[PDB]
Amino acid sequence: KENYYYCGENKVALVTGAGRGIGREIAKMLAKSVSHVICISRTQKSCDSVVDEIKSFGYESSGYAGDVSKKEEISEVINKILTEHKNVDILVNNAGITRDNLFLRMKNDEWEDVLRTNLNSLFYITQPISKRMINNRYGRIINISSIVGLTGNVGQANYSSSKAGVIGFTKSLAKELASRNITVNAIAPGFISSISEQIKKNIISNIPAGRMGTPEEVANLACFLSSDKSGYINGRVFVIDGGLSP
Amino acid sequence: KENYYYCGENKVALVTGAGRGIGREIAKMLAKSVSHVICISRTQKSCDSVVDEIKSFGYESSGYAGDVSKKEEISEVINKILTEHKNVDILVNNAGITRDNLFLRMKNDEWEDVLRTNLNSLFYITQPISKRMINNRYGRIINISSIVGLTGNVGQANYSSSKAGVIGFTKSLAKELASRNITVNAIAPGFISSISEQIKKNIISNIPAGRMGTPEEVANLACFLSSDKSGYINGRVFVIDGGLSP
Amino acid sequence: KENYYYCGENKVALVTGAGRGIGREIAKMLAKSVSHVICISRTQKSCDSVVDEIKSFGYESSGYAGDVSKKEEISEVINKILTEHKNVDILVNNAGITRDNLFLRMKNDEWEDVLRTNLNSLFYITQPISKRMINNRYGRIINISSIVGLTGNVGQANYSSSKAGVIGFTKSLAKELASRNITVNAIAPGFISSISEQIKKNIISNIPAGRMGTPEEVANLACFLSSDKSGYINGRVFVIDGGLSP
Amino acid sequence: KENYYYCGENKVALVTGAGRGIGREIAKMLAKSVSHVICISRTQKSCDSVVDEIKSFGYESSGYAGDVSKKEEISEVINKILTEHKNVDILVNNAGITRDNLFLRMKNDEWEDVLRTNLNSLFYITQPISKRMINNRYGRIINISSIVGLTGNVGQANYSSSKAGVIGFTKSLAKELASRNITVNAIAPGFISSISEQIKKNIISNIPAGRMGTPEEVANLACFLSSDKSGYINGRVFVIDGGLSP
Repeated sequence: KENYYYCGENKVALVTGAGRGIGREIAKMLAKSVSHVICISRTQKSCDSVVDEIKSFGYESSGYAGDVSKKEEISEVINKILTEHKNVDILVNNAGITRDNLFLRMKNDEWEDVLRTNLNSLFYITQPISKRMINNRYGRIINISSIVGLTGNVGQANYSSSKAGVIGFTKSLAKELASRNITVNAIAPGFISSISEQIKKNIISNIPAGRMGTPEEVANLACFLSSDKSGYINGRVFVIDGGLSP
Repeated sequence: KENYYYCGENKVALVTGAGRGIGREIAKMLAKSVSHVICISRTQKSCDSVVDEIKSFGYESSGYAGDVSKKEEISEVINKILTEHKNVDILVNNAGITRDNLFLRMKNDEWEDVLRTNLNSLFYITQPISKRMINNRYGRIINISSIVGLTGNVGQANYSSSKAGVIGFTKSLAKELASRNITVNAIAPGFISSISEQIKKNIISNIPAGRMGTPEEVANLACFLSSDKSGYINGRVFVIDGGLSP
Repeated sequence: KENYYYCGENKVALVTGAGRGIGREIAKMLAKSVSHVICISRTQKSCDSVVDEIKSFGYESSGYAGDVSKKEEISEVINKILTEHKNVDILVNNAGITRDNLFLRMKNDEWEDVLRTNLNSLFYITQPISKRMINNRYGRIINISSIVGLTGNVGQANYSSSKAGVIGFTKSLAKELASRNITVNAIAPGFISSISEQIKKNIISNIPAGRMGTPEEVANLACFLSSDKSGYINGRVFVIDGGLSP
Repeated sequence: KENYYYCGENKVALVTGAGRGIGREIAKMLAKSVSHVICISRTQKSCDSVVDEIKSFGYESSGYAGDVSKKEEISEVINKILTEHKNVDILVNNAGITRDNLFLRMKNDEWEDVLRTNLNSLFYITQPISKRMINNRYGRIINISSIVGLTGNVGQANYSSSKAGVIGFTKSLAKELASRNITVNAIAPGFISSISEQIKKNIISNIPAGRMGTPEEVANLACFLSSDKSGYINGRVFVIDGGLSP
């Protein structure tokens, strides 16, 4: 009673921020149909946890600790992965953080850390991988953005700027890489489970669906985009938010 | 080597404009996972053809002739379908036409027929069906629009107006029906196969993917939206255009 | 202490639905800088009222009764206007109605009347006028849509469909007419003054600006778009909503 | 034969990247209706040039050299400006650069410099100024983005990411500052004059208007947004591109 996503043969996927939530469910679901799923988490403990969960189901997976906010460090991790794997066919850029505050109160580090972690990081991770995808003439790049990147949100000028940036990145790369059978798309989740009970009720009262979404629902959308039959979807932003913001 | 879309148990789908192209592929693909697929085409000959194709594969299907541009006629067809079927869980509003012309030359009937067929029709088909979905607390409504409904197009002021209207319809209904476990979304295809060879080459030269899409690709997206695991996607427009217009 | 909009020399403007609200303020403000403002209202009494108001300030204005929902009637009114005036340089398509109801309860006439009045009418009014603009190589067409045409709204599936359609019309015509120095743009107002006090407070509580907009504010935007210096703005939708829906 | 933009009484405007092009025309046009226009350019020579041009017309203007890509330096410049001026009522964030390259060839510094200059800079410039606007309960913040921030562009993954980020920033701040009578909007220019003649012809052939826009046209839009009567326009992106991308 679940969908099956055929992603092609002998494929390797790489998911950043795979230690928890959406990233973790994406890595676990991709494992059902790709030959090997690489998990990157800030700490080795975090990725080992998800890699173990994936392996316990009989699938192949490996994990590398990597802090995407540190360009030299993450660049080395990706280089290492590419020496071990000739190709990385599916890349899910999910790593990201929030450092919320009204703009008037926001600290310079809250602004910088969110932009650096959520946006600047895409270059260091995606460039080496895209080079291999171009050479192999195949790829699926899925960038996790947020509905806040489309609408803005009180207390999140930094997060919104970063996630809107993810969308501009996505569209430009789609234009450049599509001729090589590479699709580049973004997923913009709304309120996904995993805040005071009163604020949560306030939020849910604004969602037509009447509930928050689940990380498994987001993973379904990411695996659909990673599949073989989604090759004509390119440069788009797919919002999964229960009707919060049509 | 294909995706499998679990759409739930004992489901009935209805696809309009099912006689050819996108509509036909959507009806055929839905048949792989729904209990019964109802096909509506302008002529009984057209729907019998697709119903026969679906049945030849061992699936259940029935067909009703119905001209969506004639409100009294299509309203009766839908009423008949609902007397025979208690529920229609998935509705794909695909029927539509084009009557191209530069605005300066466009005839009043070219304007009227396209709006009436492509937009006014949605009310007569969707209202009775949505009443059953609300009572049953379940539904998937997929409206086929077009990238032209988002960007406009020379020679298609009528088509663009109609397809943009489909999107406004989609978003309003998503807001009203989501609490009853009904999702309402639109698919906006770009250039899908099925024009002079020179104009076709001109078009393809504007598509990053370097080719037109196939009706089977559009059907994959419609079946994904019809699936059980896409219940949190609501009120959205999903563009499938090979990167033509990010 | 007000803006001045230079709209060119010897210009004639035509505003539909000029009898009240936004339409009335647009006609009055355009009068400050165009040579003649033609007002169309459903009844002769309504347009005479605004024409008198405009004339009382020393400006030139004339009025024609015309029901935009009746194609034969409005087509004759426009033909008459064009026999009296060689050119109509600025056209503001503002006429429109609402017939609100949840989709489940909506009557066929509520659906039809709103689409016919708000969308089908654009063809009969704009086509003859655009022919003169093309011949004269100059024009400003401003179509009033609504934020509901962009986001959808509970109880307004008909209005939203119609106003989204206005946007598709706008973009297609912009593509076709821009080479003739004609701009075609839409204005999408949010909540504009002119509902229970409790629902109004509920609405205002959702507007960052903390108040409804005024018809004079919408008129300022329409006159800016009608001005000489806005010739490079084309095929766009300008939302004036106090931040209600970024 | 020009528009007049009433921007209120005793207002002070600040324009970054005021040394040439769009920024220069915005500063010059604002000077016609604000009491004092502050110009910031990377070099003191550049801003002195525009300040002299503005003063030669009888208006008040001052200039400060400031490199927006250097956070400590630009933060000090803004602090200095705010010690000299109690209020800065209008802020036009126009400073920005391009460092074009296909993603595969792009250098890490080309990615970093564009994001740092075009996006990270907004925090250091806008935060101190917004604090004064909140205290004074009045403001106009206009952020210059680009159509590339909406559509992406081959060879500009860095620029597109930065300019899309500007839009996310704009929408979040609009939500936070609107209650204090502060509007925050973005302008997304298309191809503005000031490339091989063949590529330029190729570009112009894609613009319905059949020409590039002028910096004076962009300035008109910025001054309209800075005016008193545009207080209900908030959190929007206004595209000025001759119909290039509806």
